[PDB]
Amino acid sequence: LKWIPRNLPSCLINVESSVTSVKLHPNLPIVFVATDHGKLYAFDLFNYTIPLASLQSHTKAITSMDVLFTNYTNSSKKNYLVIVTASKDLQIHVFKWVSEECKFQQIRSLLGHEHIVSAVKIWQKNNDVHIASCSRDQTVKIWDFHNGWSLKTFQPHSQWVRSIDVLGDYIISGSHDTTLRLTHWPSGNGLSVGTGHEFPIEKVKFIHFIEDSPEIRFRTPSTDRYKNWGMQYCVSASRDRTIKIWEIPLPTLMAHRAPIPNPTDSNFRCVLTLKGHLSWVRDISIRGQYLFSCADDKSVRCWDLNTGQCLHVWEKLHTGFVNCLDLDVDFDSNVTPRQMMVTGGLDCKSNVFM
Amino acid sequence: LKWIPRNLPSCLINVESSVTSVKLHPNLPIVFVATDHGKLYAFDLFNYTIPLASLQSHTKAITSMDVLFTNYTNSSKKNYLVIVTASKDLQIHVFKWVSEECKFQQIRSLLGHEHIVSAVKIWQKNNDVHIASCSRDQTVKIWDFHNGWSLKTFQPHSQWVRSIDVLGDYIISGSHDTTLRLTHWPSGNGLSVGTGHEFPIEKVKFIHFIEDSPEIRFRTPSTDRYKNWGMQYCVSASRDRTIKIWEIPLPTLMAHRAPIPNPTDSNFRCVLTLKGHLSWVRDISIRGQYLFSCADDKSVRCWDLNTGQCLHVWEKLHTGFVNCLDLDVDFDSNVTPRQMMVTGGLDCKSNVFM
Amino acid sequence: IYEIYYKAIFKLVPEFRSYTEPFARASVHLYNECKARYSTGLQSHYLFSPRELTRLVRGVYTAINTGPRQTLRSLIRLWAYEAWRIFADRLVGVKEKNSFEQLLYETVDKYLPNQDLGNISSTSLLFSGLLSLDFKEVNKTDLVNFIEERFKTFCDEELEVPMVIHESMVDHILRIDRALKQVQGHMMLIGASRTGKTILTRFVAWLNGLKIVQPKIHRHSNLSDFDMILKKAISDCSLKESRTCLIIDESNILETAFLERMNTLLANADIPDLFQGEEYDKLLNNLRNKTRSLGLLLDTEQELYDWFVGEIAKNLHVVFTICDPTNNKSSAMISSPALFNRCIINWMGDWDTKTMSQVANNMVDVVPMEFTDFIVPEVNKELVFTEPIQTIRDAVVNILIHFDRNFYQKMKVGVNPRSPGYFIDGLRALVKLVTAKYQDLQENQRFVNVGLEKLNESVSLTFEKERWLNTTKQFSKTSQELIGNCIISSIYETYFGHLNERERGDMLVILKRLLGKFAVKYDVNYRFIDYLVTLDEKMKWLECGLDKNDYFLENMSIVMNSQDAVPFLLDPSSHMITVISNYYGNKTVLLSFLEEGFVKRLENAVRFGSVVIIQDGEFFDPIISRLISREFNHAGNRVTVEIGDHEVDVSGDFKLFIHSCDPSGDIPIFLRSRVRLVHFVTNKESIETRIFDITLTEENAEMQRKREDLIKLNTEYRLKLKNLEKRLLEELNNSQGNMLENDELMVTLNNLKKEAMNIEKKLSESEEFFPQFDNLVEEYSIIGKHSVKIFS
Repeated sequence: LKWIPRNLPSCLINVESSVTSVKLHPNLPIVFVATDHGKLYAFDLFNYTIPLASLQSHTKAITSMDVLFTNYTNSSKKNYLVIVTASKDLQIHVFKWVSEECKFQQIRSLLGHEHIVSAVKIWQKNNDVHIASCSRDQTVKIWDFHNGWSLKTFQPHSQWVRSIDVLGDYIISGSHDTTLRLTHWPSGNGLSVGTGHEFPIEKVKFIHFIEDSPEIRFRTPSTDRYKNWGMQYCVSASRDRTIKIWEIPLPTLMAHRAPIPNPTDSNFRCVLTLKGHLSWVRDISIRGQYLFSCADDKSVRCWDLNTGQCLHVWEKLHTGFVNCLDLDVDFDSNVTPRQMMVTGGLDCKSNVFM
Repeated sequence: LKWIPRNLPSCLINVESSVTSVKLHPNLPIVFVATDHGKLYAFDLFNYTIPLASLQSHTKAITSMDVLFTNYTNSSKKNYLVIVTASKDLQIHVFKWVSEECKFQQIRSLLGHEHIVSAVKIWQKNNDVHIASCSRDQTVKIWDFHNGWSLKTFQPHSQWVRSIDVLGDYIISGSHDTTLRLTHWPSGNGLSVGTGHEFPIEKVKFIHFIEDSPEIRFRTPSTDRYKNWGMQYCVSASRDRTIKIWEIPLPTLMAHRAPIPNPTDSNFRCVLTLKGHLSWVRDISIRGQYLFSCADDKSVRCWDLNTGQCLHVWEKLHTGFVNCLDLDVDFDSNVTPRQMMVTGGLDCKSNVFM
Repeated sequence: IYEIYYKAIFKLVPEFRSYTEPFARASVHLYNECKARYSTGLQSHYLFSPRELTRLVRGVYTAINTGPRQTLRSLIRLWAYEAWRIFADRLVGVKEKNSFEQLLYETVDKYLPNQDLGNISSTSLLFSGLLSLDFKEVNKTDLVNFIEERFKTFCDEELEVPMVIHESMVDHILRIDRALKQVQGHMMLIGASRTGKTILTRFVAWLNGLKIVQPKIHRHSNLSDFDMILKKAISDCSLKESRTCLIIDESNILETAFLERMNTLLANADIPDLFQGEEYDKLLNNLRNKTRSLGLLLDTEQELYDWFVGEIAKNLHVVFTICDPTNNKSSAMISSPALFNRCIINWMGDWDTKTMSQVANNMVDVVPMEFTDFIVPEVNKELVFTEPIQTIRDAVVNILIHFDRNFYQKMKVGVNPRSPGYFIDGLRALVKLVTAKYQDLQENQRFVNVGLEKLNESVSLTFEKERWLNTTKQFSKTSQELIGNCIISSIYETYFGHLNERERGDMLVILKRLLGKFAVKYDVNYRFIDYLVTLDEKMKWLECGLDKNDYFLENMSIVMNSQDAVPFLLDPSSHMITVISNYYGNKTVLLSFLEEGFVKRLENAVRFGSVVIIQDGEFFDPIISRLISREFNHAGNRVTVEIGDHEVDVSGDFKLFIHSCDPSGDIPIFLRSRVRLVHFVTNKESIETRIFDITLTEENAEMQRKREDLIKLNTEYRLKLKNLEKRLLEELNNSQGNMLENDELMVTLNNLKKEAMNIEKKLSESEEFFPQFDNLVEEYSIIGKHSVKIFS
């Protein structure tokens, strides 16, 4: 389908200060507004101003948030009941969502990163047992979600790590060194290195249930079926003022494990480069046929992933940096609820589109 | 939209002394409690009971609080960081509310009334160029809002002017002289004077977005196209132990510009008299179908505006006299959280109903 | 020649080719007009070289490379905006610039009269400082605000500074950005140090990610260490193939030989001996590996080394900053036309009064200058050249306009380059207090709010009402003069404690009668040296012998306990050697920050605890390194980024200031200008007092110390009243006139009946001792005054 989360803020949200990330609860039409207060707010998309939850606890600010979407029923059972966030206070804050439509209690507070934790991604692949995290320490860590343990640490980056994802048995991360690096969650064996940017990595993201992106760019580019079934896509928006559609199947961290190891461990693949505009991209939504991004320039953009053509620019949705978007995942039965985008930014506002 | 701001004190606000006026923030999940310390207290409607922003500046007692709400956008952008109060110590204070959810610093003292200032409103109507206020000195004053400059003074009431409203060009006021008044500010041409109370006026309120109220009761019996736009309605409750619904330009305080136009300076146009509770009325508030009022007998009544039938009584709001109540209005998209009545009184508390 | 330059341009934008030659002649005419009108005999910066015409074109031509289409107005916008961007910005004299604007204006009337001079030659507007040129423009005041927004992406232990970009400063910023675009964008910043300048070069380094290269050396070391730095810096340029950005403070020139190494670098992008012989060869080995990495044939030694200097050139962009050197280079280090015609020199110095209206504008917008019953603070005289003051922020604006204007001129301490970041430091001190003392005003009402929280219902008020009420209303009585006292402290924070009497007097003396015409109240004791220090603390200093008779040493009770920039603690007099070591006394030295850094000769000497400055006689070269001049301000390389605080963890009490005994001590020039010069001008009262101290050994020296202890003794009873407020917190709301029906009354004020007497006890003892001690010191003035004359 063509997802059209447009119209014009069905709900205008005036926030105490700025917003860093707004994402939808796995099952309910409520979102969690991650602010710089650091307060996490529970928010029914069809109501305002909601005092349901003003979860002050992120001592400094909310830098990361995950588990608001789920891909596996037995873990889902707890995922709709939990969330993993992280702050500038070096803690990875794991909470328990309850039937009250909010994170009633805290489950875990993880510490080991010393310079600011920049991003956390949960190993849903491990039934919500392992947690991937990264930070300004140039370091990537694995934690035990259900026990609060530091399970495994890796050193990939040369610079302060900016973003993170989970894919295969390896941990995806991007940083200020402009290079993406991916190491094996159990050993350090790599699954990607990307020297595909001039400037630092700002946003990474694995393809989901949307073969439309493969229809547009079948990958791998060399023998797609080599790993078409294993399409471990990723993307990497960066300070190049681009949104590059990436791939870890053939810029794999095989450190020349033959001579030129296929074409892995080099100048990163770059499936499709969406040349951006005059500012830095803050968020994206890989729709499949389309991509919905936003940037410091106050704009939200509809991109046609068929060559990466910005179909429409909405520079007036915010009056400050657009910090975040959340066009809810493809999912029939809730097409209108999924064709709904929430956003937040520098201007202390947040908006609900559809 | 319908509403149920009932149940029982969902939040019990704890103030060191008596509560005098409570102002819900229109867009944030917080509430401002004016007291007789004179101390304002922001309270967090989720994280309660917490005195989010205890504010000291008034040496005697705070009688009024405004600027959380507005009539002009560009100035309101600048005034969302502003809160304006009135006081028994003659202080009408302008507070620069800071994004930290606290009135960090005052930016203008508003002086002029030599006697207890019991109400202040701001003429946001002129691109927020002016300020309305009234007091025990039988006088109404206008300040240049942007500079705090007493630009216009009026003589309306013969007694303590208890309350004042902003109607663009007109000034609603009530007082101890049992005679409800209104003034055409641009010329100082009284637009009302109605001696309809037996006992001293305690509380008045300008008709807002409730033109369905005319379908319930309306004077003169017909023809709202004559001048409803100039025949500004209000409610005036008093020590009569009744609540009177009013139209006050029918009994205009004008220098009889023909004979007596309508009942100008004559038979006071009390639209509807309510009788239920047993004492001097301290507050009123029209939600639309219903009017929630309070009195010295501690009994709040959800008056069905349609002829005046109390739906429900809240003798349980406070153990002291109920000084005020604050109905949050439901609007499309922003509906469920608006099911709320925050009250306050002599028992030093401010209870939140929902 | 320039007809060729411009007819080329009008083949590129032939739609308005009709300008061609007269356009070229407008360029050359204005040039010769200004060359003749402003010769080098006026000043060297009026050296109108024919390559200034090429420079003029560089802005014009590179703009048409971005331009979408030309119009005659766009064309003259480009040219005449560029003309003052080049031909006027390259100059200093403002009246010469006014005539320039008219020479420009008239030049257009002479050759290109058809276009809009009114909105172009007469105003310093910028071509979209944050967008691609394209003959597009953006309001530069708005650009300042847009920068505020945009630098939030660099607001991370990088910028984060409470200072304002002057609208002339943003003109300077864009010019800097242009210089950054320039290959080998070498610069020379002339003017106010570390105040929208040195700070600004750091800003653009943070905003653009530029490698500030520093000469991390010491006078003990020599050119050899510079050579090392140059080897690793040039390795970054040519071997790592990365863009560097050498930042030079004129005090970095170790020696002429070093400068000569630099001169050849400037001439041939290389350094003799340093990158010759084996260094040449090892570079060729590394370089060919880098051109091999590039897949190029440049490996060939000659091409390789040419690549070395070519890669370097792309990666140099040396930004030099400067305050007039005393080594004859006050006439510019760039004495030669060879450097003059190649280095981008910013003749800034000071800023306009009009500019100060905009500086102050934003400076009063960024911080909460407004108050309650405070109406306005200026009584003296002068709202001239400005708008009549309607409120407090307006006052600061008017003040700044005439204040910075004359604070400072009168050539004693460099009449042409004043530093507004000091008025910002003064204002920043006003901000420290506009917040803190304002908050104290809320706390003040809170003091009586709290008292009120349990009056009526639980009191039998005597003194408590007197105190409660008097202070309750004194909060409004003090509604003017609080600022007046604060202003004076900011004057001293601005320049009284740094700038010499005449350069200072330019505003200071006249400020006493020319602050403005709109309220304030000064309040007799508005004295800076008392205003910012707690009496208990001041006594900790006086009890330790503080030379209070020297105004600027009495000041140390504040500065040592609250000083941002290093104070010049000159001690041949050993006034503060005596006092600092006494104040220190039983206190421990330095400790929070604990890592030894790079200067263990000092860190081993100071890392123990509470009080310390770089101690008695510890002169720069022997103790303080140039590494410290950097790390002193901040140091995330030792205070790990893991903490998050990249500033070195050093408090004021143990902040490493220097007890130099050399009046012309080795303070790095920017720090020499950014220093609280502490004056040890042993005042006549200090002369006779030090002599008193000698003569006090006759019998009663200890009496001096005893009274100071006793002054502090008087402060013991603040809690006899403050505890009442604490004990008057809860029962007001039960006030029914039954205050005598319970012991909530007596539990607080029956105690006061005796606590009030306690207030009198040790307090009065101190006072009984006071005159007794005074009579044992003053008696030596019979010869103390003689020693004053003897000292003269």
